Amino acid sequence: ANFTPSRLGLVNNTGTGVKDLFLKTFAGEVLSAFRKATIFEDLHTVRTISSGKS
Amino acid sequence: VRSQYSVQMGNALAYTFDQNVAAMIAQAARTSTNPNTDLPGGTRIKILKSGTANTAAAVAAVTGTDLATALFSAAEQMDINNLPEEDRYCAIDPTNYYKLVQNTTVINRDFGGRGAYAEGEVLKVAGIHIVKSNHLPKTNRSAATGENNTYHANYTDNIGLVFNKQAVGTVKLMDLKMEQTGADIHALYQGTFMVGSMMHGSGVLRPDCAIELYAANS
Amino acid sequence: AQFPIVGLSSTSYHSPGTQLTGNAIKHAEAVINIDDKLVSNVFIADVDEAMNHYDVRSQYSVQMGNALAYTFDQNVAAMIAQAARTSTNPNTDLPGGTRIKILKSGTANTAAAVAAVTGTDLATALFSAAEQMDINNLPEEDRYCAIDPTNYYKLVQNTTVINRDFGGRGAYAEGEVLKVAGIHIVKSNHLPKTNRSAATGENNTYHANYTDNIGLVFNKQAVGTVKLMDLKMEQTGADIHALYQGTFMVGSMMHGSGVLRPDCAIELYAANS
Amino acid sequence: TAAAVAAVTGTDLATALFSAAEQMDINNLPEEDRYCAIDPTNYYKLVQNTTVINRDFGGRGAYAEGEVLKVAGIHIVKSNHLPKTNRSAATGENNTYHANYTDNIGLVFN
Amino acid sequence: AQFPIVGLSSTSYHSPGTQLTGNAIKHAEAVINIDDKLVSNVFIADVDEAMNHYD
Repeated sequence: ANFTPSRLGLVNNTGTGVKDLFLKTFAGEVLSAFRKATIFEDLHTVRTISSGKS
Repeated sequence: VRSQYSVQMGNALAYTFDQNVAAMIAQAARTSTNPNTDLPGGTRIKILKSGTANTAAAVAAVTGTDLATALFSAAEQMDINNLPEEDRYCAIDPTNYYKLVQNTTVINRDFGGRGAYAEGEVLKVAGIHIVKSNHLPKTNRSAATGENNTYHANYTDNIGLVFNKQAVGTVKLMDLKMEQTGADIHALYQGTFMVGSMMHGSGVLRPDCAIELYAANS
Repeated sequence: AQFPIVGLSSTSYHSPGTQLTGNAIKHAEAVINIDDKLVSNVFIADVDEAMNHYDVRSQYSVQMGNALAYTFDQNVAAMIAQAARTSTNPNTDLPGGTRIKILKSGTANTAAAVAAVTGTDLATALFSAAEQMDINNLPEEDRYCAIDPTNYYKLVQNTTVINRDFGGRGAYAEGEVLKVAGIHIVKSNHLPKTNRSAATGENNTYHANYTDNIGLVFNKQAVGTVKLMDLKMEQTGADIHALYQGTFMVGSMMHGSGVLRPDCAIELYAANS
Repeated sequence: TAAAVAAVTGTDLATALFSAAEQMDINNLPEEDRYCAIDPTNYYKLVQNTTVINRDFGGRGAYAEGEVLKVAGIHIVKSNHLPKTNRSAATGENNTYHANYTDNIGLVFN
Repeated sequence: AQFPIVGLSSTSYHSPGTQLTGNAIKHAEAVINIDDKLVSNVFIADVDEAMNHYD
């Protein structure tokens, strides 16, 4: 031993819980979700009209 | 957060379009009579299972041999209606796909090959390309506001679709668009608003180029 | 936001040839939350602006800024009182808050005791607070006392607080305005004098019973504030004008206040037996 | 008991690998970089199953070289650090590593 | 350290003339703690070193 640290995290030097005055930080990366495969866009007929209801 | 919301909205629109297209293909498969009286109509193939009442136990009991026989019957039906021998497709879900792959006959290079046990894939059976999709119609559907075409039916016993490129068509009027408001909306409502919208419609063209595979009892 | 607090060390004599080990220092923290958004708004039609003489934009902006400042002051004063009412410092090495009592009646805790305070009791309480501030090892600069006009002009007429111009510098250094033996005495109308209830949108503890309050003796470090967005003025003139003819103005600000050091605050209050 | 762990054969491992591949497909995972960590005993129990190395269907293996490389689209690697014994909490760990891993066989991850 | 997660969105139909309001998005996070410090050490003498013929 031969040393007595201050521990910098205890409050009032009493009890356990030596990580009470430390904060949590932003890692830097956001997870989000996966993109499902979409195959029906092709394999069918696509047309386009400039006016009209049908 | 404004970089992820745009991706999520675009993905949601694409997923909705895919689900609608698949539902329309199934509906074309279920059409008994062609709009033109002379031409033939759609046809469904039934996998008999047991004497049980109509339940999902029949869907859960399907084996790979039944799937192979159903695919061959579908190819026969496609050839009866004088369809071309190119661009035939089959859409199946991962459970049935991997029940089919483990059937070693379809990947045997000694007969016809076109598969790989190591890669865990099958590519072609009876001349029909095989693909996987998670957006097949597998529930019952109810009519919703804003739908001018009939998308609703009961798809509880669906297994897969065998179709062509000419079975279903779509019409587009307005393309995709992304908009965001920040000039005066910010002061009235302390915030920001983002939109994404598009307009189109889908329908059934040729009922005779679509086939439905379903599992039920007597 | 978090404000860490560091304690104090100790010393001893060394015997030659022996290893040094070291002592420990106490630590603590003070946390201040952030409240909701505070807004002030108004709407002016187009006919009135067409028919008017002078400019109303600047006057309205000034009035909005003044209102926001008044609310901020009231919150800060309530926080100073709450700091004075804290018995135990978060860091054990440091002392806590104090309250000085003035006995002035035979009834229960009432308004007669508050209305019956004379100048001699005020001078005695002032000097007691000064002694207590000296005991707490507070710095000699920036010592203040806040008191309302009635008690202010009750106290100024007293003959003891005269001819005591010495002490620290502090603010209000423009010549001589207000000073008693190092304490600067100022007037304010925003002291907490009524018992206060909780309001939605406040994420700190401002509510208490302040009906016995008389004055506050404090320092510059008793209360702290944390600003997230500073003061900002906005105005809409593009599509609002077309939708409904007129102009809209907003003024908003975001912050929060809390207690930092209860040993830098003292409160004077009047009660009975 | 460990008697169940000691009775596993290669057919069970192949079936489990196919089930894992199907479940990965359901969860919308990408089609590349899927791994399977397995200990030498189960690795050489799986190699002895001639179907998984049969070049008639898919190949990707060798009985003489004593290796199998890919099953159902999943890469297969060997490791000696798989968790197999129940673990107790030790001082200095600020996470939760302790559990009862006595029934572990393999891991399929990403 | 904290890793935030973002969920999926939805779609609907618009009636002409009315105003759009908006939908909600699910949120969560994952946290990873920091362990203590691992060490490995050894001490080599000089006489015992001289009782050696290799390095």
